[PDB]
Amino acid sequence: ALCAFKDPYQQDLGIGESRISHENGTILCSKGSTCYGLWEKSKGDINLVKQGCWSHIGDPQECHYEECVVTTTPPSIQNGTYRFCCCSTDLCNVNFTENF
Repeated sequence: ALCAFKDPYQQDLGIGESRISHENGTILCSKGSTCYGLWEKSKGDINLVKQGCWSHIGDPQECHYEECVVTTTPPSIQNGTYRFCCCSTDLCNVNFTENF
């Protein structure tokens, strides 16, 4: 999938650089690779932390949510500040939807 991309530490070594548009904020993951997004929230300031490629076909924990949904499961159920989701379709990780 094509995924939303954010990683402030990527530019140093250039990991995945040929697949990233820094201008448009995307990363082309392989076909069969899913996306993730991670946000942190406080009062109620929602900050985007990272976005990018998550799991690939055959990996131990495949993601089969089409949309980026946050459930009452870790990390949120341990610390209410994180919002993590993974999702399988193109650009699905642009934003998150709480499903509590």
